[PDB]
Amino acid sequence: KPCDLPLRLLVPTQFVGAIIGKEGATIRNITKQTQSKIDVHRKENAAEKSITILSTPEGTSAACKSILEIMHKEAQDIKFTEEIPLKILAHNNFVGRLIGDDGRNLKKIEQDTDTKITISPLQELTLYNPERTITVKGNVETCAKAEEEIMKKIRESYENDI
Repeated sequence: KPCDLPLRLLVPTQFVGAIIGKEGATIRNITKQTQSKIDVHRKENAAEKSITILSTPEGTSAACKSILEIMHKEAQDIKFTEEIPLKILAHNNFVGRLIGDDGRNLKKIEQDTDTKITISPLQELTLYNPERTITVKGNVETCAKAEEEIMKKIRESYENDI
């Protein structure tokens, strides 16, 4: 107690500049306000960079929601009309509670949030990337609530491992 698995996101490279901000001001502000460690890494491919967030369950969600706001706000200013999905990366070993019983908890979460949630096919991953991509289509507030309940279920697998 409490759980130590990070939230990993895949965000479009479009919106990374705004998430970091000028002089790294935006990202630092989010780490202060959420007490998180946020690190932005290139990803071998997709035109996306990964964002790793180590914090408490709640600060993680607070940080995720801020990133969703900034992404959506940035999407307005470059006239990006499409809905920007939230893509959570989750290690395959810890997705059993989401995909288990014909994806019951996945569809449960869909219904509770008004989101369309899709998980990348097992076959798509490599030995260099064991993380499944969980794509949540919705909107800022609905994607963030969806992140809370997805990461709850991912942490349930992790904390009931063996």
